[PDB]
Amino acid sequence: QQKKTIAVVNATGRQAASLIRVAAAVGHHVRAQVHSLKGLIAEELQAIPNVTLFQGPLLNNVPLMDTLFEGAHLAFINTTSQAGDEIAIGKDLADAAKRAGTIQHYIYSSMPDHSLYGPWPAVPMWAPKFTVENYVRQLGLPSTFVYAGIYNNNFTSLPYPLFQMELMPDGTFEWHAPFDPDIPLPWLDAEHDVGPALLQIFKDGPQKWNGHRIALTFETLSPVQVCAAFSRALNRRVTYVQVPKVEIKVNIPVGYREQLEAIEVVFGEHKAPYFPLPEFSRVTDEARKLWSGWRDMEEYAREVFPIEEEANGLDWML
Amino acid sequence: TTCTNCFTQTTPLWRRNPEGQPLCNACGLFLKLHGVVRPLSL
Ligand SMILES: NC(=O)c1ccc[n+]([C@@H]2O[C@H](COP(=O)([O-])OP(=O)(O)OC[C@H]3O[C@@H](n4cnc5c(N)ncnc54)[C@H](OP(=O)(O)O)[C@@H]3O)[C@@H](O)[C@H]2O)c1
Ligand SMILES: [Zn+2]
Repeated sequence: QQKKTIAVVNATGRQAASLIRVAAAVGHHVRAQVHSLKGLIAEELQAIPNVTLFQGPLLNNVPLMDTLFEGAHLAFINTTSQAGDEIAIGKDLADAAKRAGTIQHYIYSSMPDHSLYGPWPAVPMWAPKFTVENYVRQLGLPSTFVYAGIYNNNFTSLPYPLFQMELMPDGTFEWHAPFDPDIPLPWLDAEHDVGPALLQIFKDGPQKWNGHRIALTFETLSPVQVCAAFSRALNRRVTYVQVPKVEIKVNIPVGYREQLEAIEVVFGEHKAPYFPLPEFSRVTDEARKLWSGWRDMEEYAREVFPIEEEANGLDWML
Repeated sequence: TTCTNCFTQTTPLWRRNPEGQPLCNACGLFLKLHGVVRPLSL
């Protein structure tokens, strides 16, 4: 019934930002943690009426944590590797929340530890989340865990790793990745659908979702289909090319390099499932039930892709 | 048609706000469930 106060971290991130916009819009209060006020998103969120930001780091920063949870009834926690030890952080947060004693529903955004379901390696920026999940369960916090599918908007024609929808000279598009071209992958439209879904989960309470793992994915497509989709929207020739290794056309920091290396092995070498969890091995059923106004690849490719490019400074849409 | 909120032109099902005005599945659904117009980035 009544709207609550939600604590969120990494406010500028695609998952948080999505929730924040929708949460504030319907009447909820938002206490959010941002690493910096400088930035488009930052200023945007800074602008939304019932949003209160706290600028500071999460690593070894319990003071902020305590503040953030003051008067909070809900929480959507989704960290990044850019902030430091994601487990020391994810643990402190969960401790903060418990100390607050007012959290009714604590949704943590989790990811698989592939080395636990096969002879595979632990993907560097996913596996640590799984450890924090268990810790949340351990504290007994009324929680629900979400596993986000890969973002439709990771795509860009720019020289960024793994998800480059490259604009060939002849005006065609090509996507080169280690992923099998025939194997469906779990997709998700972060900006468009994370907010609405998390809202609906909160709207349901731990009475329904406590202890549950939910796959935040609204559609499954194989690389070839992804391309068939971009090709459907832009009315151009988009073709997929399976490459043994991830192409790194620019300078990237270690963590992302190691991350990609693991990805090469797990998806390229071992042809493994994005969600190696027995429960996630349709996976889109629950997600679609929670939010049925999701945005598929076709609409993304057509309606958003072009725009995002444009903003990034490109011009083939003109 | 085009959505009056997000202005998309790609949607699985078209909707009508309390004014018969054209909304997309998302915008229309969000409004219906929460009471306010779907908030858009930017
Ligand atoms: N992309 C996918 O397909 C996918 C799928 C499943 C899970 N994930 C997970 O999503 C998590 C990331 O969350 P997200 O997608 O919501 O974020 P995101 O949109 O990828 O954005 C990354 C964020 O970190 C902030 N940041 C940059 N430098 C930082 C620093 N030094 N310290 C602290 N924060 C810093 C950025 O803020 P500013 O812009 O303000 O600098 C930005 O909001 C990752 O753990 C990833 O594994 C991604
Ligand atoms: Zn719309």
